[PDB]
Amino acid sequence: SSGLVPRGSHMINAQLLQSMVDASNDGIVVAEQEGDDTILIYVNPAFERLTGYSRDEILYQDCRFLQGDDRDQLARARIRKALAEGRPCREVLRNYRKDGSAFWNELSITPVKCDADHRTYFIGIQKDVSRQVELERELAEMHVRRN
Amino acid sequence: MINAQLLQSMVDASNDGIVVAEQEGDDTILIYVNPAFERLTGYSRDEILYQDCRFLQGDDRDQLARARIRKALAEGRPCREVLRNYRKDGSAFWNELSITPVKCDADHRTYFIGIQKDVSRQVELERELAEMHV
Ligand SMILES: [Cl-]
Ligand SMILES: [Cl-]
Repeated sequence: SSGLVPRGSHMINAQLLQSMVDASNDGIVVAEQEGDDTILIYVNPAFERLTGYSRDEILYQDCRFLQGDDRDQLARARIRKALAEGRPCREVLRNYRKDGSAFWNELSITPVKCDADHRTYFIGIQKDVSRQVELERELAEMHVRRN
Repeated sequence: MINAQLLQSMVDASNDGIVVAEQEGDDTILIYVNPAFERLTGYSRDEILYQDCRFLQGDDRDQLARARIRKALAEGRPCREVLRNYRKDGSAFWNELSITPVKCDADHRTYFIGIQKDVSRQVELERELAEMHV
């Protein structure tokens, strides 16, 4: 049974948390709900590196800027629903970079209530799946080629 | 310019494992672990914390890579490696591990941030593909 001793170092501080977020390989954004729209108030470097948009053209603009795919229209809709209800959700989407090139990404959204200011914020995690998708497709082709 | 609770939630929601470690003598001691790291390795936070990084069983095929990591850590340098590791239950996973040094002169010591991304599916798909060409 777990009678484990509770552990965590109280040496950890907000400076180290910011470095974890800066070092994260996945993109990490924070968003707020202003009326009917979703506004990005924080983005980490990975988000820039994956999407090609800078922090400053993104910040405090509606997230509609990241161009979606029509094959994802249903998933897009599931996301807005969960956002309105403050429920979490996860979806794999084909999105478009600033230069219009496509990337596949798994997007996972967690709502969080802030203790200092009582308002509801949502945390996105943006995982590039492009390489997994591309490998799975090559394998599918080779199955047609070989077998 | 961002709340300290919100950063923690960012780290907690992460899919990748995120740890902090500090050098202690000959050891690199893990002082923080996020939930994804618990799930990736199969160990709970309280069984991981304050143990040397070698608690997580490695592969003999990685001995060279581990040596590079030791060197980078001793020198306070970042490094990145793909390793085969084994969970608490003994199942294997491939993971890309990226280490970022951070100096706190406040603490008079260098902290290390690992990012541990499970690459297992990428590795096995790549291996299947290698066969299909034979
Ligand atoms: Cl739409
Ligand atoms: Cl494509």
